[PDB]
Amino acid sequence: KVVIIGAGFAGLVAARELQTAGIEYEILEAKDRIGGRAWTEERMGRPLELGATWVHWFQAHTWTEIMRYGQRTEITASPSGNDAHWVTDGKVVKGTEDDLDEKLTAAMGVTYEGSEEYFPNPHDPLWVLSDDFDGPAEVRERFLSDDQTNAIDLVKEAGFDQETIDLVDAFWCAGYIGDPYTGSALMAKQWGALSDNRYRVMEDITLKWKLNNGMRSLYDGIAGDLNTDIRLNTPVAKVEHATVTTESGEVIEASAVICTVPVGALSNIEFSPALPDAVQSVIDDKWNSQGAKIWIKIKGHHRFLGYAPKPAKMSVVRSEYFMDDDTTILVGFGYDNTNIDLNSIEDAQAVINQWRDDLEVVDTTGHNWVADKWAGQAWGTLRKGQFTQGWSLFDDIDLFFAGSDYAYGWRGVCVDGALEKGMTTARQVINSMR
Ligand SMILES: Cc1cc2nc3c(=O)[nH]c(=O)nc-3n(C[C@H](O)[C@H](O)[C@H](O)COP(=O)(O)OP(=O)(O)OC[C@H]3O[C@@H](n4cnc5c(N)ncnc54)[C@H](O)[C@@H]3O)c2cc1C
Ligand SMILES: NCCc1ccc(O)cc1
Repeated sequence: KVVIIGAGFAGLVAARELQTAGIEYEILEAKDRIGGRAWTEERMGRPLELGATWVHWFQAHTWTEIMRYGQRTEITASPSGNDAHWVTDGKVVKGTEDDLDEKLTAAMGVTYEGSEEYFPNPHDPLWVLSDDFDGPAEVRERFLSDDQTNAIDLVKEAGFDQETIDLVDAFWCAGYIGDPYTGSALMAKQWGALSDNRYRVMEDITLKWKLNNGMRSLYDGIAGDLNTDIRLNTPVAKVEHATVTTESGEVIEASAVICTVPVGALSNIEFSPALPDAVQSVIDDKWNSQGAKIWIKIKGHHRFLGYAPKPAKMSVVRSEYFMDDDTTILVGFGYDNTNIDLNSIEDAQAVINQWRDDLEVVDTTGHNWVADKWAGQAWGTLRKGQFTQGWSLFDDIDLFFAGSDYAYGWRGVCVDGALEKGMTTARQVINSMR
């Protein structure tokens, strides 16, 4: 009688884990679909990922599901060797993708400066603050200071030129899914630590390999294993911790509640008792994910890569599919969901016009996760101070919080973190039950 709130990857894998242990469960999902912020949907002639897209075999939890559900060889690399463009002091620079990669690689070396001392085990991100920490007190001081520094200032303080600063600004507008200047640099350093402290591996893990059959092949796979029907169109309005009340007034009694609703949507639920003050502050300030993901279709087959810094409508845009009607579908990430209408052709044209006054856009699409009352955010990213006093505070309770945003590893940004934390939270419930 464990109630799981939400049928995203975290709730689905938690349900399967409870099923293995013979523990009764039920998933309540607000929407008329499963998958959450992973959503494979036919748009503009093709199945497109409106949320989660890229995977890698160095992501333990994602890769095990890829193997489980038959997708081992069903991955394809995104287009590479694109003609690259980047905006720096208001002007467009042209170059090779290798040119751009080399600049980012140099900047990442400084950005990841401090990961080998903080993250010898990159899956123990708070080791420096633990009582097992046996390093110099100065490392702890630097760790805490880095939570209050954004990733771009690290590159500025190292003396890189404005062209590199503008590239890194663009890069982290996309990576921090919002305003990178409010972000915690420790997020970037942990990404380095999980990627052998090498830019190319980090890009290999986060932005290279796509699922031919979509994230839906994984989340429908997990759902297909479940012996208990998921209750769609059943939003939870109250959690007593247990008792769950739906929006319709149904009261469902529970032994435990696994809540996978993300921070951007937690204010839809009334908790009794109230959540700890430190958790409420995070919800009030949420996380670093105010941006948006667009899919743009242009005439012709063009191998294109574009970078632009804040406040551009989109900061990273890249060719992804070359369609059979002589069009190209490009993906884009931007820092501010309110400065772009993902479904307006003129706004998508304005994006492409950041770099090339040609390349007319014939179609565009996307889902604005931040304006979605059941998400309220894109992928979770960290504001200043939220590495050490943010994601880890949802472990207290009494009611359990699970989701990518609380993972120890590829937190927020990857399905790997949802599969990690959904599974380990189910183990917390399993361990408590006898
Ligand atoms: C634009 C974008 C691109 C991404 N790209 C990638 C990528 O390339 N690779 C990658 O690995 N990851 C990617 N991700 C991250 C990945 O999507 C997430 O890490 C993961 O899907 C989050 O899963 P979750 O189960 O923690 O949360 P969610 O998927 O948010 O699941 C929570 C569920 O709870 C439901 N819910 C909300 N409120 C209620 C309520 N009151 N009652 C009941 N149900 C409720 C929601 O509808 C949802 O189904 C991306 C995310 C975004 C936003
Ligand atoms: N949804 C996360 C996708 C992503 C990962 C890394 C990066 O630098 C930009 C985007």
